[PDB]
Parts: sequence; structure tokens; C-alpha cells
Amino acid sequence: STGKVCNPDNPQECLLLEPGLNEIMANSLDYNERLWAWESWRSEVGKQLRPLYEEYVVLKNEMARANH
Amino acid sequence: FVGWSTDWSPYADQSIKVRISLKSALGDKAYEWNDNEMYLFRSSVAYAMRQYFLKVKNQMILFGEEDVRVANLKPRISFNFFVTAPKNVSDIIPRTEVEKAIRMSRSRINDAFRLNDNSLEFLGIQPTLGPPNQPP
Amino acid sequence: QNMNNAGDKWSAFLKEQSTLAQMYPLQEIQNLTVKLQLQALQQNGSSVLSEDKSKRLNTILNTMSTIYSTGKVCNPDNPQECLLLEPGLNEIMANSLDYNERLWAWESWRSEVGKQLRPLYEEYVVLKNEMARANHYEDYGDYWRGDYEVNGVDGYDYSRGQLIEDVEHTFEEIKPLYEHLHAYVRAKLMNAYPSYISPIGCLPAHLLGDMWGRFWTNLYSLTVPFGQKPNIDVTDAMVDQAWDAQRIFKEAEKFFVSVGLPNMTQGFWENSMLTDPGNVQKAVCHPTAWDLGKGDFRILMCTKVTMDDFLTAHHEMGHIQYDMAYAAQPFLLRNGANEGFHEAVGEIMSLSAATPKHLKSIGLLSPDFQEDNETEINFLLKQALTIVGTLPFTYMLEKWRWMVFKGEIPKDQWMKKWWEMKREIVGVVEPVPHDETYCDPASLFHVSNDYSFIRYYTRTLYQFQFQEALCQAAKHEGPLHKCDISNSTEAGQKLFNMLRLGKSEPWTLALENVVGAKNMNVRPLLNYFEPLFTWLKDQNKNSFVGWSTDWSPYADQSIKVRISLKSALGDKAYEWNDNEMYLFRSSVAYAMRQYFLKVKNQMILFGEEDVRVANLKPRISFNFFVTAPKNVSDIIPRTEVEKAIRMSRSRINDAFRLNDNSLEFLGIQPTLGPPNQPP
Amino acid sequence: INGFDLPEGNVTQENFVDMQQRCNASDPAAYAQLVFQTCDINAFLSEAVEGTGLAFIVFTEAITKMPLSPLW
Ligand SMILES: *[C@@H]1O[C@H](CO)[C@@H](O[C@@H]2O[C@H](CO)[C@@H](O)[C@H](O)[C@H]2NC(C)=O)[C@H](O)[C@H]1NC(C)=O
Ligand SMILES: *[C@@H]1O[C@H](CO)[C@@H](O[C@@H]2O[C@H](CO)[C@@H](O)[C@H](O)[C@H]2NC(C)=O)[C@H](O)[C@H]1NC(C)=O
Ligand SMILES: *[C@@H]1O[C@H](CO)[C@@H](O[C@@H]2O[C@H](CO)[C@@H](O)[C@H](O)[C@H]2NC(C)=O)[C@H](O)[C@H]1NC(C)=O
Ligand SMILES: *[C@@H]1O[C@H](CO)[C@@H](O[C@@H]2O[C@H](CO)[C@@H](O)[C@H](O)[C@H]2NC(C)=O)[C@H](O)[C@H]1NC(C)=O
Ligand SMILES: *[C@@H]1O[C@H](CO)[C@@H](O[C@@H]2O[C@H](CO)[C@@H](O)[C@H](O)[C@H]2NC(C)=O)[C@H](O)[C@H]1NC(C)=O
Ligand SMILES: *[C@@H]1O[C@H](CO)[C@@H](O[C@@H]2O[C@H](CO)[C@@H](O)[C@H](O)[C@H]2NC(C)=O)[C@H](O)[C@H]1NC(C)=O
Ligand SMILES: *[C@@H]1O[C@H](CO)[C@@H](O)[C@H](O)[C@H]1NC(C)=O
Ligand SMILES: *[C@@H]1O[C@H](CO)[C@@H](O)[C@H](O)[C@H]1NC(C)=O
Ligand SMILES: *[C@@H]1O[C@H](CO)[C@@H](O)[C@H](O)[C@H]1NC(C)=O
Ligand SMILES: [Zn+2]
Repeated sequence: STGKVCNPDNPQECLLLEPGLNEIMANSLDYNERLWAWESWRSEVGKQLRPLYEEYVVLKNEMARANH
Repeated sequence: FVGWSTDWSPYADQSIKVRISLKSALGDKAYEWNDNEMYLFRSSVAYAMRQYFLKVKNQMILFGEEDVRVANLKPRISFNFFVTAPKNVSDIIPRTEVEKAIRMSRSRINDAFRLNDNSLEFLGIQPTLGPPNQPP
Repeated sequence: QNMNNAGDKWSAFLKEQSTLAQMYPLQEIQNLTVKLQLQALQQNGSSVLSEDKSKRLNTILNTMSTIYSTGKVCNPDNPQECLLLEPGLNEIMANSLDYNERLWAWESWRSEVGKQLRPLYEEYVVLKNEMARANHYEDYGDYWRGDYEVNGVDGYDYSRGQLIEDVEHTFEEIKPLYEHLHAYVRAKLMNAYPSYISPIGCLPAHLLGDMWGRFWTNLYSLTVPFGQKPNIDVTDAMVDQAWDAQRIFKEAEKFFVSVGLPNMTQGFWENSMLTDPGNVQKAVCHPTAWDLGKGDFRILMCTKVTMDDFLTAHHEMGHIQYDMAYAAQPFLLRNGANEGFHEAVGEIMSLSAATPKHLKSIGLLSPDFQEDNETEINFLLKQALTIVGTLPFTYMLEKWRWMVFKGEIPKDQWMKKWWEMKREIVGVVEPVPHDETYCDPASLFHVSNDYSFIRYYTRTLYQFQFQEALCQAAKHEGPLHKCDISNSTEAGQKLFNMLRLGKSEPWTLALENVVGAKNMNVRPLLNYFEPLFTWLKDQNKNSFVGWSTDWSPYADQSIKVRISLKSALGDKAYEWNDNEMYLFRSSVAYAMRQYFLKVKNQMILFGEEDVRVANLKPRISFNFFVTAPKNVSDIIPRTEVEKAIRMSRSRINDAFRLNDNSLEFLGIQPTLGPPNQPP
Repeated sequence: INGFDLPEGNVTQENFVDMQQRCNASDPAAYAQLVFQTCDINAFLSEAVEGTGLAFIVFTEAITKMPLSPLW
């Protein structure tokens, strides 16, 4: 909810997902701008979530086996 | 046509295939190909791209190892790679210019890995030059 | 835009009347008053450039101003918390006592912002040099030095090149006092950051109390001479007598009447913002004095009941008394004599109102109170952290900008000359090395917002010249720092004969109406801090006074490299450009990744940006050290980098076609190999 | 070269003595730790070896620096 992505040419304008990065993916017809928003969202957020999720899966499998 | 083929890719026509034969160039005295050797390979390609744009086009473009995108890694030791602009993922450098940059620095990439031009092949870049005019 | 439609109405009236002023050349005017107004009106400014060069320059100036105010820096561990400079990153550099947190905020501010400003500023300098040459100046620094120029007033002249010689002349006399303050602060900082500061070297740049080391005033809680004695503060006696924000402006009004200056203006007493409203009525609280015209003088400040808001009232009312004195002058000649006189008159009022001799007669500071000679040392060292600690910084920065504008520093040597002048003049060393991708001077406000900086040097020298001359007319007996000019009408007459001039006369003549000389002088500043200079020389008996420009915070974990290309190859030898240094930083980062995987079984993602290179030479030599991947405070120790290089030395040699004698590491020698040939 | 940071092919035999004084006029107290040699021919040609050393410690040292050492 708080991770944001900013522009290569202007690093002072950073967009959150829920306003601004969704309106690019819903309204733009520019191939290059849609590819920037798709890939740069997966980068940072992507990686953080990576280790987080790994730990998550591990812990979640222990709760379910103790409930048979 | 109804249906899809799982082989086409948006980056597949600007990729170059690499094939590495470690146990034929060395045999024994041969190292193991981990992820640290792929980092050195992405740095030698980024070195070779910086030199070509400086001596042919007189531009200074700061290519990094993160601009060399590697796909389809196998045990035989093969992968595809393409090169993008330093912070513009939409700008793929064309394949005919990456072929000229690799030709300029092929002897320098071979020495960094102890391979010699037949155990490090690029599949579409073949070595050309060299007259054997020995006797005077 | 109720004021922008009035402001653009005024900005356009000037350029209409400026072209009409071109009809009267200056070689025929004999009257000096009508000549001085025409010089202010005939100057072209940026109206002399091309039509698309004048809009390229205004775009760079708006871009550099926006990167400064909106650029932010976030945390390595949590990338979602980003801090701006003006809140949050200044409070780290002013309050933290953690070496690692201060080093993060210092370095990460210079990175991003640094680089952007780099190219911006390059373009900037280029464009700025074209505007000044079309206005018949040498460069843009000569344009800035034209505020101090006097031409042909028969014995009061002053060149634009004479300001460079008078600044360097007065600076060589402040240098003994600054070295004893430098050596005292260094010894006290060694008790706060042990094993980080050398007892004979420079001071690390991130430990100085703010982001740039412009003032050393936040170092007072670490460097106080007698910590158990408190300073004189009357912020609690003002509440016991219930002083509101109208009595403290009536006390400032009585201070100026006592020296002979007039009262306020009824209109003034009527209009003013002497207190904060508090409700949804908004407004700016910065303390400002206003000179709206036709006898309208107003002051706007959110006035609390504190000791320094009592002092700021004396400072701002000195600006009003200066504006009230040249109100009989023409409109173009209504300012100070130069840019430094206006803020120097305001600071000798708050200097004389803060003395305990003054406060015990105003109603505060109970009448049986004898001040100790240990609180006078506490008072003087707090003054020297702000006054004396800023003078080598101010001199070095304008000297760097004056030489960049005239071309004596080439564009590939901007950052190399910046840190050589900081180690030599200021005694301050960088904690990490910086190449020509940085623009560390442009990370200050005044550099990226296009302001001259020599006015803060000359104002400091005029301030003690005015105070020493006004305390001789008031017949002061003891030291200069206890002086009070109140109840002396003959001292308020020497001040008023300079106050009433404005820019009607040269500034060399307005000095002689007060101090009895024509040039700026540094001996009254040295007489002010004379009881502190005696005490500092006794505290520095066993210490070393001075600094060596060779010690560095990263110098004991560096490794020297030496490369001999034409001996290993001879011919068939390549040229060592910056692309070969990138491959060298990648081979060291490769060698660090392999050592931590096969000896310690950790996966640490070293990059080429973690290999920090310093001291590059033609022979082909440099020093390098390796840091953690995104932690600049974590330097990998040298004995572990020596083991990583030994493991992969044959692999680094093959990448460059060198063989172990043309690529040496100076402390890593090859060992192994028995020559047991025959069976 | 290891003390004054000069290029490689810098300061050959033709320019030894003039580049000795360019360094000490550039910066003193860095020439005082430099150890130079006073080696010159007619001192390397003038050893008095005789009787067995002209074949076992003089002639066989010059053979090792030739092209085909184990044939000469
Ligand atoms: C990133 O690279 C792409 C090229 O793939 C750039 O796109 C070009 O943009 C210009 C104007 O913006 C167009 O006239 C070109 O037609 C575009 N190229 C293509 C192939 O469509 C894009 O501008 C680059 N982005 C940045 C920030 O430099
Ligand atoms: C320079 O010119 C100004 C006019 O612009 C002169 O000022 C006038 O001086 C006379 C007598 O000194 C006064 O009666 C006028 O009122 C002044 N004019 C204004 C507008 O105030 C000034 O005297 C001239 N200077 C010299 C040295 O002749
Ligand atoms: C200010 O700029 C102008 C450029 O417009 C300079 O040139 C004068 O321009 C006027 C037209 O407004 C002409 O009538 C003059 O002949 C021009 N002078 C010259 C020497 O070409 C003007 O000289 C500049 N003024 C100053 C004081 O620098
Ligand atoms: C300036 O001088 C006046 C008078 O010489 C001082 O006013 C006297 O203050 C003392 C104590 O502060 C009182 O006992 C007297 O009654 C006051 N005299 C009058 C006539 O009111 C004033 O304090 C002096 N100001 C300073 C700053 O020294
Ligand atoms: C403040 O003044 C006092 C008294 O003049 C000084 O104290 C004396 O200093 C001398 C010098 O070493 C000693 O010999 C005496 O024994 C001290 N007197 C006492 C009672 O201890 C003091 O040094 C002064 N402090 C400053 C900072 O100047
Ligand atoms: C960056 O590296 C420094 C080491 O230089 C780390 O500082 C250590 O922090 C721990 C707890 O935070 C202390 O117990 C150690 O004493 C510190 N080391 C030193 C030498 O003082 C710092 O934590 C690292 N930062 C990150 C984000 O990992
Ligand atoms: C200043 O104003 C006060 C009234 O507030 C008046 O008594 C005093 O005489 C005035 N000062 C002078 C110099 O007239
Ligand atoms: C040695 O260095 C000097 C200094 O620039 C240079 O002028 C000279 O050409 C160099 N000598 C050689 C042989 O390169
Ligand atoms: C530099 O050293 C040499 C060697 O002793 C000496 O002859 C020469 O005078 C020195 N240079 C100067 C300027 O003293
Ligand atoms: Zn002010």
C-alpha cells in the first residue's frame, strides 16, 4: 500500500500503485509507457515480497500441519 | 490461427545464444560455473558495450551488468542475452550492433575466462581474419 | 496573483524605463548623484542574451531550485521511509551522536542530488559566463565583485580585483585564532567519537554539527568549557513579570531613543504583525522588516516570550532605523552602501542588548549578580563557534567559485580542487572519496539558488569595526565584549552620519564616517576574542596545533595498486581509460563474492559501486577499499581483502593480460611454488 | 617512477639527470629517501677475475642470457 515507483528522467515524481499507476495500465495506449509501469512495479516491491513470502510460506506450513 | 505457441517472445529476435565448453578448453584445472561467474560475464559484456560506443560513435553510455538480461540457462552451459539502455527498459540495443561490439572485444572476453574462441561461441558471430603468409 | 498582477506591473515598468535610460551616456555626466542612479538603471542583466538562451537559463535555475527543495533520501533497510532535507535530514545532522547515522545522511544527500546538480550546474556556469561578457565583465565572478567597486571619487576608489587581495590579506590574520579553535574542538571531539579522529589530522566532514559545516554552533554541548555553570538566560524572568509581545517591542524602542535616534512612526505603531494570530488566519512567521514607501515601516514576526525573540526584536528594529534614515534620498539610492552594511547594523544592536550590564538595568537579571570569569569564557566560545567557525568556510567557497568562473579550475578538476582546498584552508577531510560525478558545493542552498556568498565574510568584519568605534565614543573601559552603547548620544551621532547616506556616497567614505578608516580591518575582531585566545593557548599546551593534509578516515584500510602496461606488453598495449577502471572494479567485486562463498558460506552481492577508488595517477596507481553493498559505514577490513585477492589473483591477471609483476598490490606478495623438477 | 607517479615510458636513459632535478625542484623532502646507484661502465668491465672464474662464474653467466642457453 505504500510502495512507490518513480521516473527515470525525473526522480522527484514518484507514483503509488492505487492512484496513478493503475490509470497508466488502464488508459495508456503507449507501448513504452505501459512497459515501464509493468516492469518497475515488479522490481522493488517484487524483491521485498520475495524473501517476505518465502518466510511466510515456511511459517504457514507449520500452522496447518499442527491442525492435522 | 487459433491457439498459441509457447516459444515466441518479445525479446527473442534480438537475443544472442552463448555456448561454453569448460571441460574441453581446460579438462582438469577447470573451475565450476556458479552465479559469480555469470556476474563476471555480464560485466565483460557491459565493458565491451562501453568500448564500442566510445571508439565508433564517440558517445559515453554507462552500461552496467543489470542491462545484460539473461534467459534460458542450462546445464550444458548455454543462455540467451540481450542488452538494453542503462535506465530505459523499452530501448533494446539492436542485435547487429551487439555483434559488432563483441567482435571488437572478443579476445578480451576470452582471456577473462581462460577460453579460446571454440569453447566460447556466440552462434552467429564467426571468427574471420588472419592470413597465414609465413615464409619470406 | 493579487500581488503578481501588481508585481509584474512593477517588473515591466523597470524594463520600460531601462531602455529610455540608454539615451544618456556616462562620459558626459558631471554630477555624481544623477550619475549613480543612471548606473543602476542602464544595466542590462540577462536581457542581453539570445531569445532562446535566456529561456534555457531560466529553466536550469528553476530545475536546480526544485531538486533542492523536493529531493529526498530513503533508508537502506526500509525504502518506504524517505526524508526531505529541510525537516528530518537537518535534525539528524544537528542532534545525532551516532557516527554511522551521520555518515549515512551526509553521503546519501550528496549522491542523487549531487549528480543532478552536476550537469545542471555545468550548463549553468557556461550560460552565466556569456551574460557577463556581453555586459563588459571578464567573467561572472567579476560581475559579482562589482558591488564593491568605486570609480573616480578622488581618493576613495576601489577596484573589482582589489577585493580578492583584501579578503586574502585579512584572512592570514584570522588564521592563528582559527587554528587554536580547531585544535581545541578536535581534542573534545576525540572524547565523543573515539577511534575515529586523529590527534594531528583534519576533522571529518560529517561530524561538524550541520550538513555542510557552515556553522559549528551545534558542537557547543560537546565542547563547553565549564559545563556545570549555566549560561545567562532571562526567558523565565520575562514570564514572572508577564512580559507580552508588546512590552519587548517598547523596550527595543527605548534603546534607540537613549542613543539619540528617533522614535517609531505612528503608522508603524499602528500596522504590524507583532504577534501570531493562531487561528485559521495563516501567514509566514519569518522575522522581516518592511519599507513599503512614503513613510510606511512595518515588522512581521511571530513573537514568543523568549530571550532570543527579545534579541531578534533589537535586530529587526535596527533595520527599520536604517530605512528611516535614508528616506530623504532618491528612490534608486535607498539601500546600504554595499551588500554587507545592512545586516551589520542590525547585529550590533543585538550584541549590545545581550550583555549582562544591559539586562540588569532593564528589569531582568536581579541587581546583585556578579558574573564569573568562567561564564565569560562560556559566552565567548559559543560566539566563536558561529563567528570564527564560519569564516574559513565562507572564504574557501567564494574562492572556489571565483576560480571556476574564470577558468583556473578546469571542468574535469572541480571536485579534485574542492577537497584539496577544504583540507588546506578549512582543516576538514571527506569521509569517502568523490570523483567528478559529484557536485558537493551545489548541494548548498546559495550555490544552486544563484546567490553571492562574500557578503557573509565582509559583514562579519564590519560588525566588529562598528562596535569598536562606537564603544570608544561611548567611553568603554574594560574588554570589548562587555560593552554597551546605550545612554550615549555621541555614539548615536557617529552611527547616524553613516545611516543617513544610503548609497549616495561610496562605501569607503561611509566607513570613514564611523571607524576612521577606508578599508575593512580584522584587528577589531581579534580584540573581541582576545580573552578567549589567551585561554585557548593554555588549553593547547600539550596538544598539536595545526593539521596534516595526508590523514584520511579511509586511509588505513586502503590497498595501493600499481600497473605497468608498457613493460608487460610493450607494443600490443592498450590505453587505460575509464572503461578499464570499470572492469577493474568488477574483478575486485567478483573476487569478494567468491571469497565469502567458499570460506564463510555467505552470499553477499558486492557490486562495482562498493569498490571506492582514490588518488588516481598517470603512472597508473590508485588506492581502493571495499564497503558493504548498501552500507557505507561498513568498511571490509584490509586483512580480509588481502585474502580475497590472493584467492583470485590469477583470474584478475588474465583479465588484463598482466603477470604478477606488472600488477602489484604493495603488501600482497606471491609465495608458493616449489621447483622440484628432476625425478 | 615508484616515488613520483610518472607515466611508464617516462624518464628513459636520455633524460635521467634532467629529470632528477625536475623532481627535487618540484617538491623537496621526497628526494631524500631515494637510493640511487653510481653504476657506470669501465667499472663493470674492470673486475680482476682470473684462473678459474673466467669460465665458471663469468662466462657461464653470459651464456644464460643468450637466446639458446643449453646449446651454447
Ligand atoms: C526509451 O527508449 C524508447 C525507444 O524504444 C524511446 O521511445 C522513443 O520516443 C521518441 C519520443 O519520445 C519517439 O519519437 C520514438 O518513436 C520512440 N521510439 C520507438 C521505437 O517507439 C523512449 O523515449 C526512451 N525513453 C527515455 C526516457 O529516454
Ligand atoms: C545633482 O543633481 C541634483 C538634482 O537631481 C541636485 O539636487 C538638487 O539640489 C538643489 C540645491 O542643492 C536643491 O534645491 C534641489 O531640491 C535638489 N534636487 C532634488 C530633486 O532634491 C544636486 O544638488 C546636484 N549635485 C551637485 C553637486 O550639483
Ligand atoms: C544594453 O543592451 C543594449 C542591447 O539592446 C546595448 O546596445 C544598444 O542598444 C540600443 C537599442 O536599444 C542601441 O540604440 C545602441 O546603439 C546599442 N549600443 C551599442 C554600443 O551597440 C546597450 O549598449 C547595453 N547597455 C549597456 C549599458 O551595456
Ligand atoms: C540610562 O540612564 C537612565 C538615567 O540616567 C537610567 O534610568 C535610571 O535607572 C535606574 C535603575 O535602572 C533607576 O534607579 C533610575 O531612577 C532611572 N532614572 C530615571 C531618570 O528614570 C537607565 O536605566 C539607563 N539605561 C541603561 C541601559 O543603562
Ligand atoms: C578566573 O579568575 C580567577 C581569579 O583571578 C582565576 O583563579 C586563579 O587562577 C590562578 C592561575 O592559575 C591560580 O594560581 C589561582 O589559584 C586561582 N584562584 C583560585 C581561587 O583557584 C581563574 O583561573 C580565572 N579563570 C579563567 C578562565 O580565566
Ligand atoms: C552498517 O555497518 C555498521 C558497522 O560499521 C553497523 O554498525 C553496527 O551496529 C550494531 C547495531 O546496530 C552495533 O552493535 C555495532 O557496534 C555497530 N558497529 C560499529 C563498528 O559501530 C550498522 O548496523 C550497519 N547498518 C546496517 C543497516 O546494517
Ligand atoms: C518618543 O515618544 C515618547 C512617547 O511614547 C515621548 O515621551 C518621547 O519624548 C519621544 N522621544 C523624543 C526624543 O521626543
Ligand atoms: C614523459 O612525461 C612528459 C610529461 O608530460 C612528456 O612530455 C614526455 O613526452 C614523456 N616521455 C615519453 C617518452 O612519453
Ligand atoms: C635535489 O637533490 C640533489 C641530490 O643531492 C641535490 O644535488 C639538489 O641540489 C637538490 N635540489 C635542490 C633544489 O636542492
Ligand atoms: Zn533579517
